[PDB]
Amino acid sequence: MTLPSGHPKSRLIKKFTALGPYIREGQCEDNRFFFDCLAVCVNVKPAPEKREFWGWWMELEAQEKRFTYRYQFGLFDKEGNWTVVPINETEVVERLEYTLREFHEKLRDLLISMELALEPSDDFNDEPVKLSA
Repeated sequence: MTLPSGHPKSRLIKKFTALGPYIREGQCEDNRFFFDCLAVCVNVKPAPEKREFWGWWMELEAQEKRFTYRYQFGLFDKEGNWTVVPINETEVVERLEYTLREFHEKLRDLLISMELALEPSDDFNDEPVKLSA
């Protein structure tokens, strides 16, 4: 299943794998790359699979001759379904803000290897998250 970007989905998935965990490549009507990152677990007393974990998903859309991503926060359930919930304990929210930037740092390097244009998220209007909170 190749993407409209022009590049092979086999190479993109394999390459993106070097920026984190194994990407879930399969069949889907929409052409987007969604990754599940784990920052901090909700609880520790109970089991891991029995509890959910915190982590913002990164969904980017490969353009014609460039790449673009966006910042989207949420939660990584065990069912692998879309679930948006509030972040408890500011201590954790701070961890996401840090990893958020570091995520783009490694993502930029990869795109640089393919010489793909990079741009900010249209959802942002000169109002980046407070990294120094």
